[PDB]
Amino acid sequence: IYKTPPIKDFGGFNFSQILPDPSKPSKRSFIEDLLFNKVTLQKFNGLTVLPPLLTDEMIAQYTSALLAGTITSGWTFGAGAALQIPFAMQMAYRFNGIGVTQNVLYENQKLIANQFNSAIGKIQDSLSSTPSALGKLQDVVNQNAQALNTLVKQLSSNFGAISSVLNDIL
Amino acid sequence: ECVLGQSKRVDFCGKGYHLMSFPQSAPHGVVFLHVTYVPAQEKNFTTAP
Amino acid sequence: ECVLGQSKRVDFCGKGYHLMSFPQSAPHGVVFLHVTYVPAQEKNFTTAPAICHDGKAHFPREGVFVSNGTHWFVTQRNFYEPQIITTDNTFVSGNCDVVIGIVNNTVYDPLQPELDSFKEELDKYFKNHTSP
Amino acid sequence: VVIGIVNNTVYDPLQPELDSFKEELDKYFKNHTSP
Amino acid sequence: QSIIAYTMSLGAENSVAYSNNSIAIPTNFTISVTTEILPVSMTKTSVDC
Ligand SMILES: *[C@@H]1O[C@H](CO)[C@@H](O[C@@H]2O[C@H](CO)[C@@H](O[C@H]3O[C@H](CO)[C@@H](O)[C@H](O)[C@@H]3O)[C@H](O)[C@H]2NC(C)=O)[C@H](O)[C@H]1NC(C)=O
Ligand SMILES: *[C@@H]1O[C@H](CO)[C@@H](O[C@@H]2O[C@H](CO)[C@@H](O[C@H]3O[C@H](CO)[C@@H](O)[C@H](O)[C@@H]3O)[C@H](O)[C@H]2NC(C)=O)[C@H](O)[C@H]1NC(C)=O
Ligand SMILES: *[C@@H]1O[C@H](CO)[C@@H](O[C@@H]2O[C@H](CO)[C@@H](O[C@H]3O[C@H](CO)[C@@H](O)[C@H](O)[C@@H]3O)[C@H](O)[C@H]2NC(C)=O)[C@H](O)[C@H]1NC(C)=O
Ligand SMILES: *[C@@H]1O[C@H](CO[C@@H]2O[C@@H](C)[C@@H](O)[C@@H](O)[C@@H]2O)[C@@H](O[C@@H]2O[C@H](CO)[C@@H](O)[C@H](O)[C@H]2NC(C)=O)[C@H](O)[C@H]1NC(C)=O
Ligand SMILES: *[C@@H]1O[C@H](CO[C@@H]2O[C@@H](C)[C@@H](O)[C@@H](O)[C@@H]2O)[C@@H](O[C@@H]2O[C@H](CO)[C@@H](O)[C@H](O)[C@H]2NC(C)=O)[C@H](O)[C@H]1NC(C)=O
Ligand SMILES: *[C@@H]1O[C@H](CO)[C@@H](O[C@@H]2O[C@H](CO)[C@@H](O)[C@H](O)[C@H]2NC(C)=O)[C@H](O)[C@H]1NC(C)=O
Ligand SMILES: *[C@@H]1O[C@H](CO)[C@@H](O[C@@H]2O[C@H](CO)[C@@H](O)[C@H](O)[C@H]2NC(C)=O)[C@H](O)[C@H]1NC(C)=O
Ligand SMILES: *[C@@H]1O[C@H](CO)[C@@H](O)[C@H](O)[C@H]1NC(C)=O
Ligand SMILES: *[C@@H]1O[C@H](CO)[C@@H](O)[C@H](O)[C@H]1NC(C)=O
Ligand SMILES: *[C@@H]1O[C@H](CO)[C@@H](O)[C@H](O)[C@H]1NC(C)=O
Ligand SMILES: *[C@@H]1O[C@H](CO)[C@@H](O)[C@H](O)[C@H]1NC(C)=O
Repeated sequence: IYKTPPIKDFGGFNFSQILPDPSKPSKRSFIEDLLFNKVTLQKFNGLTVLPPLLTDEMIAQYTSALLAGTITSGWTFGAGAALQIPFAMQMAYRFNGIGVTQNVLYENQKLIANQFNSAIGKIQDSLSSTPSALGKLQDVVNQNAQALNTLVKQLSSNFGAISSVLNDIL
Repeated sequence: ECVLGQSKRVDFCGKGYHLMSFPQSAPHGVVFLHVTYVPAQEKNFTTAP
Repeated sequence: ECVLGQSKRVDFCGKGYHLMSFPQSAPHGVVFLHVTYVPAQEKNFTTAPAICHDGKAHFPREGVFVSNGTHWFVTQRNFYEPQIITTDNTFVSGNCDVVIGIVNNTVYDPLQPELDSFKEELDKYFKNHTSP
Repeated sequence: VVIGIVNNTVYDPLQPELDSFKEELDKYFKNHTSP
Repeated sequence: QSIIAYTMSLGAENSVAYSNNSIAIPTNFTISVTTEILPVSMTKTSVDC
């Protein structure tokens, strides 16, 4: 589990929305606080819900390591021993994977810097404005609740008996 | 495949030329932020084989 | 894919850089033997984004510039193999007034040593021609 | 054999690397005439 | 020897030292083999009603 250095001199980029915010009681960043607010979510008849093994705070600690490693080390930490490379050369390698020569980045370092930062800001606005952005997750939670709720409703059905109350017929 | 590294499969990790991705936690899910290169305005020319 | 060829999808055929695999049978199943190549012990160095020599920004054709604190060279990305800075290993692109964080080094080209030998060879021939 | 081919001059970077030397050598030969 | 309960450890903590002019280039390597197991079939069975 890697952790980011305190310094944030990442060549004009800021990863503020994705880097964890220490201020919150849980070490969550700006973006995934929006998501946790968007979603909408023991019983009498045996129906119990068991807690997950990984507590919700534990997962957010993993994603920091997956994110801290990829912003300072490249692809090495996934396939070997972690090695450090400055972020300015991290982008240069990616362009070689596109087929464009590496000189273009160092020639226009400001333009890519501004476009990346501006693009990240839009995601926060786009997610937080339209309510249908999270339809896929919202389908899972609603589907589970509906089926389970119908099961309880079934106890009131007569099934062709005289009364749906078990003690009443007895 | 395209968080620990770069993907050459087309459309598999976001439309356009791919650079990297960033994971973010979610309730009962995961959300990806694909940073994809996309060519801008073009210009016509004359070519020879 | 993993067996009949070489794989590029990271962490699909073995954990690490993949070479091949050798399948083996099993009762109601199959078992693979992935052969993975992984780098051993490392060593920290001094790096640069480019080199400017005569006003122009230079860039390695493949790899990265590297220094141990005294001299600059170019090596491959995944194995320390020191090499003298050659233009055949380093193309040129425009001037060096925009590269943020640029550093300084002289640029060598294997063209000069060929010319250096002939230039010195030509010097002695003209000296001989003065005798008559 | 190739279809669609057109004609165009081709630059050779190593040629001026030797043309300049041959130019400078030819100047030396002219210089060598004076003594 | 007895039975104990505790909070699980997310792994061995390890920090990395980022800088803007530092690089690390390996000087050696090892070739390790890792196994992988996958089911491919089950025992077929037929039943007369
Ligand atoms: C960083 O890498 C440099 C490039 O290899 C290296 O410079 C080289 O250092 C070696 C010694 O380690 C020299 O080797 C020669 O040393 C003396 C010098 O007279 C000779 O008598 C020996 O026979 C041997 O040939 C190289 O000459 C030298 N190269 C250059 C271009 O200077 C640095 O020493 C390295 N620095 C560290 C801290 O490792
Ligand atoms: C890498 O080496 C380059 C050449 O040695 C060097 O460029 C030179 O920089 C000096 C000082 O930075 C300039 O000297 C002039 O500097 C200012 C103008 O910027 C004047 O006020 C001074 O009086 C002095 O005349 C040289 O003109 C300049 N040479 C060229 C060809 O540009 C780089 O600065 C070096 N880079 C690094 C990172 O060290
Ligand atoms: C690129 O340069 C080529 C050489 O300079 C040139 O080829 C020349 O083309 C002319 C035009 O046909 C030929 O002239 C002769 O053509 C036929 C044989 O092809 C003869 O029967 C005619 O009487 C006439 O004399 C040249 O012989 C020919 N030269 C060579 C060396 O092939 C190309 O045409 C140029 N490319 C383009 C696109 O024009
Ligand atoms: C590059 O040019 C093409 C068309 O080629 C041109 O055709 C003539 C007009 C003449 O000027 C030729 O010398 C040129 O090579 C453009 O395609 C046209 O696009 C417009 C809309 O932008 C459309 O109305 C036309 O129908 C298109 N042409 C055809 C033949 O369908 C192309 O857009 C030009 N490149 C850019 C970036 O605009
Ligand atoms: C390579 O170096 C880094 C740090 O650079 C060091 O900076 C100076 C102190 C000087 O001694 C340089 O020559 C060094 O290279 C190492 O990161 C440090 O590692 C030690 C344990 O080895 C750790 O205690 C420190 O906290 C680390 N630094 C920071 C800022 O956290 C790195 O380990 C070196 N590479 C290898 C393979 O050991
Ligand atoms: C990194 O970039 C981000 C976004 O481009 C900056 O975030 C805002 O910065 C201003 C200036 O102080 C604050 O008033 C805003 O509150 C910040 N946004 C949010 C959502 O808090 C950030 O300041 C930049 N950091 C640096 C060091 O330049
Ligand atoms: C790279 O590592 C291998 C082992 O992983 C080294 O091989 C060993 O070298 C030592 C020398 O001290 C021998 O005692 C061992 O017997 C060797 N192992 C085997 C399996 O032969 C190798 O020397 C290293 N090479 C470099 C350049 O670091
Ligand atoms: C690296 O960062 C330090 C301070 O964060 C700065 O002084 C130095 O100039 C930076 N390196 C380069 C090459 O800009
Ligand atoms: C000059 O060249 C001739 C052969 O071309 C040789 O015999 C003679 O020794 C040379 N002169 C000197 C001073 O070496
Ligand atoms: C391209 O096509 C046109 C007609 O479609 C034809 O006249 C021309 O010769 C072709 N180009 C070449 C190089 O043959
Ligand atoms: C011409 O040749 C002489 C040697 O005889 C040399 O000293 C001089 O420098 C040469 N001229 C030039 C312009 O180099």
